[PDB]
Amino acid sequence: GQRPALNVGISVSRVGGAAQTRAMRAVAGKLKGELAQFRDLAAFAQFASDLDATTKAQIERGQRLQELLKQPQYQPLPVEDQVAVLYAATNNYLDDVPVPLITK
Amino acid sequence: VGQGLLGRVVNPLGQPIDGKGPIVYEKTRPIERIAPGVITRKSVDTPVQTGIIAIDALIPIGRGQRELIIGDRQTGKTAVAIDTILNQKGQGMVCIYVAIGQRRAQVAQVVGTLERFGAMEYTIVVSATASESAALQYIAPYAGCAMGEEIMENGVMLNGQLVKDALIVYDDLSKHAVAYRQVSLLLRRPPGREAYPGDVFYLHSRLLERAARLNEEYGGGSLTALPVIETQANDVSAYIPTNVISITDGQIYLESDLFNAGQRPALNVGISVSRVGGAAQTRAMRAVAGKLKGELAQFRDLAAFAQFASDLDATTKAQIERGQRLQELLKQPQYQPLPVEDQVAVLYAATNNYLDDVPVPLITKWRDDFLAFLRTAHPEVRKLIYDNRLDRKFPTPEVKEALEAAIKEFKATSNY
Amino acid sequence: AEYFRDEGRDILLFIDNIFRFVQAGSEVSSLLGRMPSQVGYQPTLGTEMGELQERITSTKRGSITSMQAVYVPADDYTDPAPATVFSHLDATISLERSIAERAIFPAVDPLASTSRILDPNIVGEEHYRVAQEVKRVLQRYKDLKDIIAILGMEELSDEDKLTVQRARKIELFFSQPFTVAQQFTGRPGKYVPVKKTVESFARLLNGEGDHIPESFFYMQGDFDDVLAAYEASQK
Amino acid sequence: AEYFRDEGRDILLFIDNIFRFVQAGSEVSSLLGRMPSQVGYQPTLGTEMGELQERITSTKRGSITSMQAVYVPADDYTDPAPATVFSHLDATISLERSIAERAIFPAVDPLASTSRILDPNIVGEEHYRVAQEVKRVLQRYKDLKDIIAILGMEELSDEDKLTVQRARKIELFFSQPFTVAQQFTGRPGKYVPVKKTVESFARLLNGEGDHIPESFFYMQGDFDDVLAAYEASQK
Amino acid sequence: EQLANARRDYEAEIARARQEAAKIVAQAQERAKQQEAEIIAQARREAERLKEEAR
Amino acid sequence: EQLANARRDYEAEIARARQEAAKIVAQAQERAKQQEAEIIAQARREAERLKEEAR
Amino acid sequence: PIHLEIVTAERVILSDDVDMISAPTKDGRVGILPRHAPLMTILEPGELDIIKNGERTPFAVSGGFMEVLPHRVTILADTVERADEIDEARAEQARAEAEARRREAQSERDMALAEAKLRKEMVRLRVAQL
Amino acid sequence: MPSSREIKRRIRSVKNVAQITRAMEMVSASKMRRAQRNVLATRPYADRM
Ligand SMILES: Nc1ncnc2c1ncn2[C@@H]1O[C@H](COP(=O)(O)OP(=O)(O)OP(=O)(O)O)[C@@H](O)[C@H]1O
Ligand SMILES: [Mg+2]
Repeated sequence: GQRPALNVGISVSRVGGAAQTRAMRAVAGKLKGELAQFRDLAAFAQFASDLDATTKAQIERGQRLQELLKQPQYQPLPVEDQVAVLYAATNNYLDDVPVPLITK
Repeated sequence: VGQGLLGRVVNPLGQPIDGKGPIVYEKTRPIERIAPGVITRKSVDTPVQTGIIAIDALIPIGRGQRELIIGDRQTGKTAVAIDTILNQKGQGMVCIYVAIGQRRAQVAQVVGTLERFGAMEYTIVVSATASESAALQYIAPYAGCAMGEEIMENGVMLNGQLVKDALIVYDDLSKHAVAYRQVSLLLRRPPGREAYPGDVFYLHSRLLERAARLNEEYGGGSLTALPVIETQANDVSAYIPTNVISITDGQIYLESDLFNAGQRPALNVGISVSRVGGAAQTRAMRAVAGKLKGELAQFRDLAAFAQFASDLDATTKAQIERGQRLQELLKQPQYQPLPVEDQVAVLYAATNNYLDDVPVPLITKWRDDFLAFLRTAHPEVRKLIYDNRLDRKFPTPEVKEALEAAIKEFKATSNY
Repeated sequence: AEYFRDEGRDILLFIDNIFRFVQAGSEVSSLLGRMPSQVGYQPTLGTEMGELQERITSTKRGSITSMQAVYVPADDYTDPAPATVFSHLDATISLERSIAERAIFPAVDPLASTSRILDPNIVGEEHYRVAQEVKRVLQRYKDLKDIIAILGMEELSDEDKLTVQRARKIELFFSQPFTVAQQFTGRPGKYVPVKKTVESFARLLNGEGDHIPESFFYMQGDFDDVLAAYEASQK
Repeated sequence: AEYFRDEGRDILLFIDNIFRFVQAGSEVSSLLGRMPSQVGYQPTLGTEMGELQERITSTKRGSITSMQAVYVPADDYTDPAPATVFSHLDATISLERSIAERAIFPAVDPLASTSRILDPNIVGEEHYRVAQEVKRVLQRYKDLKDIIAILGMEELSDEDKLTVQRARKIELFFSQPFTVAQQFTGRPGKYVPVKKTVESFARLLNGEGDHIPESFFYMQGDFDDVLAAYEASQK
Repeated sequence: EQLANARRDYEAEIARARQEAAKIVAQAQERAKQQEAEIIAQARREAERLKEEAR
Repeated sequence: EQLANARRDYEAEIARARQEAAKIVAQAQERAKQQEAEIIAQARREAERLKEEAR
Repeated sequence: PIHLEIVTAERVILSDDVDMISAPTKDGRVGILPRHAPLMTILEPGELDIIKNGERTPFAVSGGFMEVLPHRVTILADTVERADEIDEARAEQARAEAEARRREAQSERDMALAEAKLRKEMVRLRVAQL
Repeated sequence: MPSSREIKRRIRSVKNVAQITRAMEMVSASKMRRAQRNVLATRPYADRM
């Protein structure tokens, strides 16, 4: 389902924040950190369901952020739209809407 | 070759590189020669005391035995070789260290370690460093073993006694094989597996079959080989590792998993073998280390239960605790070899029910303290153990009662 | 650099990449028609690496001291490029991407980062003790973080809470803002002497940092900077 | 050996390591400049094995039985050297280090040792019933060993406790002292014939040994030595 | 209490005797070792000066 | 009678402990003297060997 | 000549022949002799005494039941602790042993099983292709 | 053929899985024995009740 098929864990951009607008730099650091945490503790996500509140919250936030990154083909997003969506996601404004609607 | 090369660092051509003047000599021995042969040799009986409890108790090395030290990256292969060299201070054996393809700084540090412990009084350090040409690295181990064969056939006056036993360490036969592969490929010789030439098993074999244990007809001397092989991600099944493993009598496997787990000698007892076996051990060590080998095998069979030992029955938990104490016992600090009497006493204390009271993290400390006790409060016990170490029934009631009294006296006056 | 070494000065040499040197040697040997070695590499790999590395030594007159970056593809340390350099090293710093993505930009793994000079006879007994104990508590945390992934830290801990807190504080305290990292972050760079860092880790190791939360250890210098930040917040 | 074969004698050639013969052939072929084949092996591996092991046959005049020892590289029985050796094999005898650690000098694994002649119409009708049932009992013990070690023999039902007892008896009964080699656990020479082995294992397989404890079967003879020792000790 | 005290006092007396034995043996060992070191150092220095004299 | 026998046993045990302590200390003194003598003799022999090898 | 089967919901306490017993019944203490008539009894928190052949052992009970049969007496008590022991009330050794019984042992079991599960899961999803 | 290194890593992971499951089976058998002992100790009280 990850249509862009970005493997963010091993993909690297050596230029980094210098190749981003300041809005994207502001709204992407938390996204990168949360995605890194999700990639770390995503091993306890297939069948380990109890965990605790913190691990479940981190897994679920990572799932929402990953669902946010899915894009249809030939539908690019302007930078203002991207930073608005990332500000909505990173400021807990998407914590109530369920995962299989996030893209919508 | 001869007495003049003792404490000198030399080129593979014999030219000194220590800057301590010319080498004094009267005889030159050829680089390449045939092995002593069929009727020349004798069965290996005299032990080589490396000073490591695990090696000297489980993987015996005898005079005239080719014992490979095979490891990976930094697991202490050079540490094991240097510890073996340092333990021959008064054992009447001349050590040789070849160091094929190493750093100049690394060889300098090895020589400094040897000369700060007095080991250069009986050690020859051949040296073909990394910057030197591949020809020098190719001929270095043969120069070392030519000197060793001079020691074996004729002998030298060490501490006023004639010595005809030599212990040679080829500190990197993987690097020697790499150098010879470079030589062969630069000569456009046809390559084989892993681009090594066809005569690369031959290469090492000429080198290693020269390490013999001659009978009394041919002098009675011996040459003990300690080749060192560096694997890549524990690839034992590589070309040069399989060649040297097939050639050598026994193997000493060093694992990075054990090295990073706190095991100071990173020795893998399960896969490492010494096919000479008990013949390369003193009778005391033969009598004592059998139960150690059995208990360690039982623990390795049950190693998956180590963290769960609190939830098992009495006998399995007892076996696990005994194995943990024995494994903690085998941990030894660098540059601290132990004499055969100290190893026998410590392994007798551990084999019998005496280390059960002291907890696991203190076992090593206990051992150290006990040795200090035997070094200060009871020298007669150490002398008694060393005196009848060749007795067929080693635990005679005299030495047995003396050792039991020493252990009880140490345990009663110490708390852990 | 050998001119400055021969003048008696202690010179510093930074080889920005080693595996590219190996690649250049392999390409040169393949272009010259030499017989390939190992997996298509040059037959003179060890000799070329030795010729490069053996000139970087400490002599009586001066000393070339070097740092050489090596890039391991994936996690393969058995490739010819890192394998041929392992024999020439006195210390290895193992950078990890997992630590880098956790915003610990000096992403040194304290585990699997060894050194021959880390000996009590050379760097002192206090340095060795502090480094060994820091590695021990980090190793314990390497299992305790897995343990607390499912069983919460408040549920059960026999001194595990304290050692987990200390290990998190020290793994955040390993992070240091760089002078050249002002472009990436904007935080001014910090320089800590070797005495001050071991003193700070000794102070943080046994108490004295259990009340400061794991937010004032992020990008600081010595322990005095962490304190100054803490009592600057509590004003 | 072919001289004595030509006299009608039954020679038993021994080969210390046929894999080292393979490696010598591979090294010779590499030294001659021939192109390598399979896993770096010689192209002529099959023909080189044939020119050796096709002279080991049962001629109408005399016969050469042979017993090779094979080193399997990396425990890979599909490796070209064991693959070409196995094409000429008529029997296999697998030695295990686990059996050796249990102080069993003939550490032959009966569940890993095979032979093409193990047929009812060649070695005897009772041979290919006794051997088959012994292998079945040992396989049952191998299946139940993990359960016994984990739970215990109390969980085992009838027809399984007896099977495990008989399996332990035969497993300890396969050991021989090799009193011809040195004198370790020396005893009067036996050289147990094939028919005596068949009769002894049919005796134990049909009961007649359950009263013997599972410690007498060690370096024993033909199950008459077992009962003799049982009568000598306590009867 | 008297039986327990008798056993404990006997064991304590034996332990103190062995402690004193260890102490005196260690003192004698240290004295002998330092005397041997002095003798060996003197022999080495005299060997060096004799080597110079014959040189 | 038990009290009388306990006091007598305490006195006998402490007397035996004193005797064994004296014997242990005497044996330790003998062992210390013997070890010091053998160490001095070994040092002298090594010194003589150094003299001969220096010549 | 009546065997006293003092049994608790967790374990059997006593199953020996006792010649004399008391009982803290809710309507007065009752002493039962080996010939006593059948009886059913509710015990409030009190102190039962076992006087087998003049034993006179105090034995604190915190309520329960008692069934008296002409040849045996059974006590189905809720929770019981021995009154005298060696130390005052509950012995120090009993609390020391029970302190590692369900607290240290349970914590070690939970930690070991949890860490085994976590190591299994961590080395499980790294295998990727079976 | 993914890679020799990758399949070796998978082999190590599955071997660790096998060791962990063997330890779990052993401790589960021990816990089952202890639970059976507890059941048999509780049984006389339930029988009398
Ligand atoms: N028994 C030991 N106890 C503690 N530390 C040890 C021990 N053996 C070795 N070390 C440490 O590990 C380091 C690496 O060991 P060593 O150099 O002998 O390994 P190696 O296999 O020869 O490695 P290299 O590939 O670098 O030549 C040593 O410098 C020393 O600091
Ligand atoms: Mg080395």
